[PDB]
Amino acid sequence: GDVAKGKKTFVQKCAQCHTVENGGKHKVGPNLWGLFGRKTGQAEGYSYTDANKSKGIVWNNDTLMEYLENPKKYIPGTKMIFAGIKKKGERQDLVAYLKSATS
Ligand code: HEC
Repeated sequence: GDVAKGKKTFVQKCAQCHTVENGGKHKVGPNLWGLFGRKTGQAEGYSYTDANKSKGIVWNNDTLMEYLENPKKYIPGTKMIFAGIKKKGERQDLVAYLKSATS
């Protein structure tokens, strides 16, 4: 898991819609501070869809790796409109960074 390459991905692919830092604003999507170890649909102040709220699983390495490959198949109904990151190595690196930058 390479945190410098995952950071590049994030800025490329996610940053338009998300922030990571403590305090960080909700943009199109929620801020993601806290996210590991949290159940889905849990960032304070954000209005999620009832899908992302009710999925009910906890965000950890394994589940973030599955969700990122295809977000709409994992959360049918999500308003996170983004196709996925298909390649396993870029997903690892990108998970390895979120881990770092969200606590
Ligand atoms: C804007 C077009 C987005 C892009 C680009 C990415 N995401 Fe996103 N995301 C967006 C929204 C509107 C939402 C809420 C979904 C809903 O159904 O309510 C989200 C949500 C997430 C979540 C879930 C947060 C929760 O607390 O469970 C995560 C973990 C997440 N998004 C991660 C993420 C990453 C890593 C992205 C880059 C590849 C990414 N998102 C892109 C909108 C958009």
